[PDB]
Amino acid sequence: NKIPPRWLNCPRRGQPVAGRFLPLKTMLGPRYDSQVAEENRFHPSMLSNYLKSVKMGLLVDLTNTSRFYDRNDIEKEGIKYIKLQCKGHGECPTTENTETFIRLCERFELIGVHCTHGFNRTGFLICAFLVEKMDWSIEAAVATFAQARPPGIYKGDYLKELFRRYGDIEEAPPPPLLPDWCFEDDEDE
Amino acid sequence: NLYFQSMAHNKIPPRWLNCPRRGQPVAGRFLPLKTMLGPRYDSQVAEENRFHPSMLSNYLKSLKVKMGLLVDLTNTSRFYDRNDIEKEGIKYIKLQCKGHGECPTTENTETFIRLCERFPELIGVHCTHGFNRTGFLICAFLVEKMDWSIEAAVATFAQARPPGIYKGDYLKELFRRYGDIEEAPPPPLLPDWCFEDDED
Amino acid sequence: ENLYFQSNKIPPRWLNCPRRGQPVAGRFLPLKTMLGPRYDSQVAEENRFHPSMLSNYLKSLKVKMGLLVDLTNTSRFYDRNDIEKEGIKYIKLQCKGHGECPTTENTETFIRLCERFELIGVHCTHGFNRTGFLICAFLVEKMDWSIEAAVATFAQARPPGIYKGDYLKELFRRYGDIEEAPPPPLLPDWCFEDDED
Amino acid sequence: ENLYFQSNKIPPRWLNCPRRGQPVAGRFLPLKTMLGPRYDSQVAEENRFHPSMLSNYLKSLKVKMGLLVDLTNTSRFYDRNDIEKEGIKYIKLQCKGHGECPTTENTETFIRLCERFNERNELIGVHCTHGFNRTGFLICAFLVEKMDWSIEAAVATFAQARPPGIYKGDYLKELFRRYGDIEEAPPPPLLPDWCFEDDED
Repeated sequence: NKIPPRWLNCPRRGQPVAGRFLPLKTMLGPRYDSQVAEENRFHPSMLSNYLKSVKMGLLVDLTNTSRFYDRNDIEKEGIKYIKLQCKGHGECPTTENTETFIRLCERFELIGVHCTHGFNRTGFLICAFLVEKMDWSIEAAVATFAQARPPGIYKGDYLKELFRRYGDIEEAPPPPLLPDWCFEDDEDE
Repeated sequence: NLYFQSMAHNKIPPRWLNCPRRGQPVAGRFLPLKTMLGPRYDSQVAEENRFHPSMLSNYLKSLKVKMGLLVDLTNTSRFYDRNDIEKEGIKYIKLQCKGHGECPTTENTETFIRLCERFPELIGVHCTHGFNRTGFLICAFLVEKMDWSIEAAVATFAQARPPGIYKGDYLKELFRRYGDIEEAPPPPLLPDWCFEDDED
Repeated sequence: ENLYFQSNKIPPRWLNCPRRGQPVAGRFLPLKTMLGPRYDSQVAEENRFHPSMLSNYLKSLKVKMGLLVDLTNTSRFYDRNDIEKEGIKYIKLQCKGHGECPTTENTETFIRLCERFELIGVHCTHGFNRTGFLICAFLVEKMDWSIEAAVATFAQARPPGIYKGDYLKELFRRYGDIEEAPPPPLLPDWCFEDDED
Repeated sequence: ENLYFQSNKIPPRWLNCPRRGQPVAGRFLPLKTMLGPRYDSQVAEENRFHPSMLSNYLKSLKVKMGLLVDLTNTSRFYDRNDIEKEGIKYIKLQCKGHGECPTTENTETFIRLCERFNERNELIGVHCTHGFNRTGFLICAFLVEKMDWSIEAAVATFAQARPPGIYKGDYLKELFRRYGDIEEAPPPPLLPDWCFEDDED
């Protein structure tokens, strides 16, 4: 019924990551048009235009709702749409979640990945794939995501966890400087 | 007063349902609380989670103590009818602080201190959840007006309203202003209701 | 001191070399050398990269380039004034030749220049190897990046990034452990030449 | 036309390119293009490879070259008469350009040319600019089509005689596609050190 906080000025998509993953924020369908100015719209139809301008074989939806946009409008472009709901309560995606994600992508064309804004859960799962499936260093993975989708993963505990699993936890980068659209404030209307 | 206008796109705030209603009176002077929500939101709030203005004034009558003033630090009038506070003889004042996640400014703090130093009667203070902006302003007052140490003020708020201020930048800023920035505590352990998650 | 206006051939492997990478860490813009209008009879319009193209992109992004560092050993490709007239400081930094990685002196010189500065442009002839190397040295030395992050960031911004294997090894030799150096990527398709053509 | 006597740079990646391979199967001698004395001001004495140098080696072996196949697209590098005056038949075979593998036409042409140097005759010399890719490709096609070698044996034999052999991956792939199984094609070897160029020189 109502649009997510920090979404309106959140950039729509990142660059393709290592020619395999396209990170993006959630699409919002026409049913939200009254709540979103023309210059701030991000309909599924927009995604398919950019792709048409490489084929995205799969879109992975990491959000916990199906109220943002109609999945059919992704599938009617021949894009397999899969939901992958991760552990909640602010937790890092689990060992199960990553195994599910990695096995999912293994069947592959670009792979689209989105959570609400396209940074934290999206970056985490992409970085896990790059390390586990492609033998990247976690340093290259995190940095590559940050370049493709600035500022990249910015949730400190997520960065910490990725280096605990795949590197030395002591080496995790500090949370990056945040862009103007990205801020935490419980009183912001 | 937005409380009496369309509720169509009026959802209750995130993390509010299981957020504790009120802390203990801090130094017998300030009562921190989360925002009240009026009867208009009852269709979205289970009976056991409700916190109407009437609930606060009922608690005050139990304490056998008058609240002289309620300082509302939120940026909206949609949550409850301010008159439900004012009709009880409590002065109601909105104090809108700097946004974009910033610490209350030197202006904000001066405004708060001058408002309160006019008020034995309690002063209520709430933001959305009653921890970060509420705690910051109460701590600044305890230090600037009552000559407390910032260590004492921060710990007192945390005892009265656990976990206290938990926003790390807000803790660091209070120690920058009023102590030694190196002695600032790290953010505290968070209770189950209190978590950050964009997908929840 | 400016051979652009006196009397050659365009550099080899340049025509289909990509013009520019994405801004690296919001600080550096790597590119291949520009070629001025004098070379237009040797370059089809869809392959031209005049200095004006760079400044048209800089106006497009609504971002100012403060400095352009030119790592080539000639002034014949474009008029440096074409850069300087846009308010962009121009400096040539000639690194050690004959295949050598840029020296510590070269990198120290590069870092000194950049400290003054807004994007910083960096080009060699093609904008991959010496360009990549110096950008990566800065990121590690001045911004305390890991070399892994630096090398990978440049590869994402300007794929495949540094593709000389010994440049990659040397950077790891200087800024990490030489054993952790990633292997050289495949030679880019735009490097391809038919030896009988 | 003979551009050797007209107007001018030496080919890139040539100075340190090895002059000649070992004879392949006692039948083919792969080499880089010769450069005539016209180019001596651009080539240090220690790097010179005049036609006369090829002749001196052939005498050193006490063996005759019946035929030299030139796969380059120019006559400017050396005077073909410097070959012919020695009793060696000279033939230009220009293959498809634009990075393409020698075609089915090219290979047929090469095979028919060479099968006369068993039939009416000795080594057959073969050169492109550097003597690895087109040179190797055609030699290997001949070995397979005419001498019934496996493509594995042909490609390995060429790599042994003229290391690292054919080093362009598409050429290797295409030979396995025609004459074996494409999935058995070896990956490209390392780019030879003599190919190294500093782009800022």
